[PDB]
Amino acid sequence: MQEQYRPEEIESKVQLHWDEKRTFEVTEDESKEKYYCLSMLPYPSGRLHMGHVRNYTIGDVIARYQRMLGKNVLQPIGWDAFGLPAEGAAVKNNTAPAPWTYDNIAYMKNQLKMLGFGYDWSRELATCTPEYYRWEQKFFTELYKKGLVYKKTSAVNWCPNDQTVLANEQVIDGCCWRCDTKVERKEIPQWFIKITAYADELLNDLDKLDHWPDTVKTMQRNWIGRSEGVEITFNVNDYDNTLTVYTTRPDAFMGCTYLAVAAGHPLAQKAAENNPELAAFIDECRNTKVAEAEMATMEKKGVDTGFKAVHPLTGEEIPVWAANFVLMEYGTGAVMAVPGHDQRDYEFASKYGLNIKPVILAADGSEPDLSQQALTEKGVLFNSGEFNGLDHEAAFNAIADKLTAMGVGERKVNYRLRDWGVSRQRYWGAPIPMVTLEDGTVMPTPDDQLPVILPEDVVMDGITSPIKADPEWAKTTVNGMPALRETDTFDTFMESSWYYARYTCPQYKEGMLDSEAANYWLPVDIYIGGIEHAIMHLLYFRFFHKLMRDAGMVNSDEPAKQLLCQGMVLADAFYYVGENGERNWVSPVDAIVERDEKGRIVKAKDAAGHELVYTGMSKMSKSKNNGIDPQVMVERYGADTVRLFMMFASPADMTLEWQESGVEGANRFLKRVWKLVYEHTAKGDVAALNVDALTENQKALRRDVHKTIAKVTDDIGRRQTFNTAIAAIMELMNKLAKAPTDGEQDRALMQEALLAVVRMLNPFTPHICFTLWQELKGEGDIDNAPWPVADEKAMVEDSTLVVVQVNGKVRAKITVPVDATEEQVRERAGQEHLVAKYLDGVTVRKVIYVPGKLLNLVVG
RNA sequence: GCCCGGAUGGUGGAAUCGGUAGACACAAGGGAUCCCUCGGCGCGCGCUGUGCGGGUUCAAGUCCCGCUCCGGGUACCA
Ligand SMILES: CC(C)C[C@H](N)C(=O)NS(=O)(=O)OC[C@H]1O[C@@H](n2cnc3c(N)ncnc32)[C@H](O)[C@@H]1O
Ligand SMILES: CC(C)C[C@H](N)C(=O)N[C@@H]1[C@H](O)[C@@H](CO)O[C@H]1n1cnc2c(N)ncnc21
Ligand SMILES: [Zn+2]
Repeated sequence: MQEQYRPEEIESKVQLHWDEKRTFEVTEDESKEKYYCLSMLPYPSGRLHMGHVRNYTIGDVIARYQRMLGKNVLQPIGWDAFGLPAEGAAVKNNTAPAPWTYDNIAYMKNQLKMLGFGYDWSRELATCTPEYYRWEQKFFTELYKKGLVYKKTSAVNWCPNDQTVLANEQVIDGCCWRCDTKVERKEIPQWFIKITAYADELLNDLDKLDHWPDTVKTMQRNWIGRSEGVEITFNVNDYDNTLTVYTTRPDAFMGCTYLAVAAGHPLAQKAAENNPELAAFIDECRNTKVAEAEMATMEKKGVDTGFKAVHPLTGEEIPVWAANFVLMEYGTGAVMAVPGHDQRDYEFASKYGLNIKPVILAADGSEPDLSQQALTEKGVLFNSGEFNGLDHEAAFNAIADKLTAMGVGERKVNYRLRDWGVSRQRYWGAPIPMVTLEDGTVMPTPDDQLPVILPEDVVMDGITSPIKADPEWAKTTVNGMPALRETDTFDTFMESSWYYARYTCPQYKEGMLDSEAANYWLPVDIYIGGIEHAIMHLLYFRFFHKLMRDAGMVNSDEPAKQLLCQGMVLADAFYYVGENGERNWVSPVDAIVERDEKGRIVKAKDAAGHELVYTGMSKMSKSKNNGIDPQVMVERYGADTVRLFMMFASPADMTLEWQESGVEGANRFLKRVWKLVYEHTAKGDVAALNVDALTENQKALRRDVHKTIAKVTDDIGRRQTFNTAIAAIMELMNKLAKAPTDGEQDRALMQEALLAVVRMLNPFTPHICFTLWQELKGEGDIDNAPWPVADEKAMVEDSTLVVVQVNGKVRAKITVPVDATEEQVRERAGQEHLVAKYLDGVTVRKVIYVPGKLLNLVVG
């Protein structure tokens, strides 16, 4: 051990020890108690960023902590390799997406090894390899034969000049990011998986997930959006078909003055042949991007179709209107608009001058004033024929039962949740195992012809996929006849839905899962990911677990016991307009900035000489080009210093605006720990610690040692507040510096403390603590060492602080015995001059007393 | 727009069940790697202070109602 702390010599040497000895390689050991510490696998974009390092340090801190308790901890790492950014990068850099991805896997693997995350590298997966995606292709064909898969048409962003399907990210300002030509909706046939079949199970089992956070669970409820209502069919005068609409408020059905309809609905298509104005409005609605954000933000417009739907109860002819705000996907592509008691319909009715009929009385029991706004609340009915006087309960059921008796309506459970559309029409993805025969019949790819291997070695023009462009690739022979297999590929969420299960048996050749191995590890004890994946991924992840359960693969109903959704790591994001309107995103490192007096950014110029558009703070990513590479800080300060800084700066769940300020405290702290152990070990081996033969300062120091162990254990294990745990050890270390190491009992006590501190820091800074553990003559490696347990008799308090208050303001503070009555606390508090100052010439009205904590005195 | 969260000294943050506001660090100034000072306004004291406006309470950063700004998701970014 040198006097100076030099990471570059220590860290890589300890990293080699873990690889050669295979410290974090684990098997299904029935003797040890199991623990699955899963962190969400990354997309190999190129470099790591401080978002990644936060996620994986949190996981590694938990994984090393649970090992030291004495459990067989599985912390796996893999690569969610398929994706869009590979194709964009491959075309620009003149490569194929496969070798580009494998380079980025190789680079980031070495960056993860540098950071020293104790992963099981024998279980390493890559989702782009056919050894992985063969099983999901086999799984997909089974789901089709169960009837959970079905084909239907779906809206897609389509640049008509290129003849290519764009993503939501690839559209910007309602325009194509490559070329100058506007995007439009194209209805295209695609494969869907019935996630709505498991909607009630996904909704109900949130109540059993008590160790998941209410933030994530509440978002998933609202996303699913279960809804009990009524379907109501209408007749339309000069129109051969009928219009069904969904509604949760059939009580207000008598106030339905019109019917709003979506743009692509066949009634609007039929009306637009004759009507020239509606033809212009439908073609305007083609420009509407496939996104709910842009749908609600844009102005609510509409056109009268010409048709008149007959209202079943009243018998009145009401106008059917085409409108943008009505979604095609939710409901049935049409609604019963009650503008009197719906703020969205009120504005539509007031704009285009439609009738606003009131049918619900206000809470006072009177006719509501609908001059400024609609009455959204529920109440008694009026001006509603036979249904007058009924409250919401009776009004709902009476009109439902009437419409059920008439045979023009029925009760139905609806979900906001749509089915999982898995068809993508890009190259870099697992191909869908479906075959179109020469017959015309569509059936699954046979088991002998699985997997449908995606050819890695290809050349991409950028417009069209090579497997689509080449006519030879699609050819096959099924059931003794020519056939064309599906050139569309899976959604990338498909691969990341079941990877957690595959980690348990990743080299299992004989099936999708080795259930003996899977049921040992599963379910997952802690799942560490970003808050971004609260809904989309986690809902698929849960859904896919339930499918594997229903195929007899896994025991549990839920995949993960505990969820730790960490907050995003934010960074500044800049860009400039290119010559062909191309958004070239510039990094914060390259941006030259002039700031505001408050703190905000005002001007922004890149190194070359372009006026940068400052978008704002946003999540670190390859897309916005705002990720900060840890490699620079790791080289300078060391992985331990970077790792400690990430955990110390902010609590896991809260978001973090990134800045390097604060690292120097983490660096200096680790030098102080190194220094104190150097000074301690230099004096030689210590005496055996006599517990009941210490001074009061030694007893108080030992109290703080075991109290820190109690706090650090609680803060990590129960709370996951790592910032408070690391701060608690800094307090103890600051106290241990001032402690005099003269006598043998002082050094005996300094041994116990330093053994505890090095073990408590180990999950955060494992490289430095591996070295310090050996230097203190600890048994074996620190990785396998037992986690320190706090002694109850050491933490005993004889006295306690009591804060004296006068009208809720602190005037004095006093030390009192723990078993002291309220009379003794008042008499003791009265002796303080600042307390006696505000009690002269006034009557004590009330005396509140929190036992051994606080004493307020209300004064008159 | 809708759903979910956040805002505390120059800066990141602490206060775990309504009960000492600013632990622990950074940056800054001053002294000799170590020590001192450090929310604001006028002292070994007094008032005030947790984005903004009301309310409940003996007591609110914490609970309630109404805003402002900022982030995440919004179904083809992963
Ligand atoms: C299961 C699967 C669908 C996961 C998917 N393959 C994936 O997300 N891959 S990844 O490379 O983008 O990220 C890996 C982990 O890191 C988190 N993360 C990402 N960006 C940030 C950020 N700016 N700040 C904080 N965390 C971030 C992210 O949530 C995830 O847990
Ligand atoms: C008195 C009000 C509530 C009547 C309103 N015109 C309506 O029927 N709203 C529908 C349902 O009450 C509710 C179901 O959650 O959402 C409305 N709705 C149904 N389908 C759609 C759709 N496709 N687009 C927009 N809103 C819709
Ligand atoms: Zn284009």
